[PDB]
Amino acid sequence: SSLQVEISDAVSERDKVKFTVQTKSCLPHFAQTEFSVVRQHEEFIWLHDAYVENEEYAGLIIPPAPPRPDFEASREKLQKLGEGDSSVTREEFAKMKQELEAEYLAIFKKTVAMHEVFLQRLAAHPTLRRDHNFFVFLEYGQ
Amino acid sequence: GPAVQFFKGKNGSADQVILV
Repeated sequence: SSLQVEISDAVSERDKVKFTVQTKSCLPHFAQTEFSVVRQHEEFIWLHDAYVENEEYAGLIIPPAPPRPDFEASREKLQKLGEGDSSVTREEFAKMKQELEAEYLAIFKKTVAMHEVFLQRLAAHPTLRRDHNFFVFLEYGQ
Repeated sequence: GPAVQFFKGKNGSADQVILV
């Protein structure tokens, strides 16, 4: 009956954000008791919209969908950091690198938390935790 | 391409980013 879900790590790519979703569970439906999948932001939204649209869940409250993380400004700094070379000293590069990492770290902390909380709210809900789409979201693509 | 990896810190270690 147990279901525990969390996000262990994430990667921001040029155009995409991926979250690694970890599940520990004793529920017999799953192939394994501990497993992982990778999920882009989009798929959290698909799962949320599918809950909201499903008439079987009338009378239930669906946890709010996580916002789309915004790395746009940071990606352009990251691209420039690779390119700039031109007369940038090693000391300047190291400092630019250090501040950009801090910039990404904060964005990551917040978006991972909001994505994770969404899933944990689903896993705690006595009805929503049994949704078929949720099982697909947690397990598909081993 | 250029990417940033994020690893959540497992108690008590700190969260980490890696520029790649």
